[PDB]
Amino acid sequence: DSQIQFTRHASDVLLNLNRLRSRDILTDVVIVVSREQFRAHKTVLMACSGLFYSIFTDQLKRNLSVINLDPEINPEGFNILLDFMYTSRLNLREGNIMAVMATAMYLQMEHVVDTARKFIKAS
Ligand SMILES: Nc1ncnc(Nc2ccccc2Cl)n1
Repeated sequence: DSQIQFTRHASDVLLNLNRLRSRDILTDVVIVVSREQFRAHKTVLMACSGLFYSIFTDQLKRNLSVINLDPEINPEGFNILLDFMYTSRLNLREGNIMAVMATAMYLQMEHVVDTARKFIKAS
């Protein structure tokens, strides 16, 4: 359209959302993955994950303050993906590819899943 495009604005917003998460400012949910807990903003979770979107869009579950993931989900793989959500940077390596891909499929993060497929292809 005719509007001025700020190419860095979305990245600046996300960096500031990550700063708010680092200070626990306005976080409203805890994700439990076995023995670990991770605080986050439900809006960011919904904007990144089909699983979280499907949970919180339902008015029955929108006010949930705790979500328990499947016990077969790897806490390290979840943390890598939560960091990705808030940075646009994905820590993919041969030592973690299968755990990250499993967690991305479970969380319904289609672009990360497509990227992990491309990673396996270029390995
Ligand atoms: N349409 C809409 N509006 C707000 N967030 C989302 N999230 C979403 C839904 C399903 C799949 C993946 C995501 Cl990131 N989608």
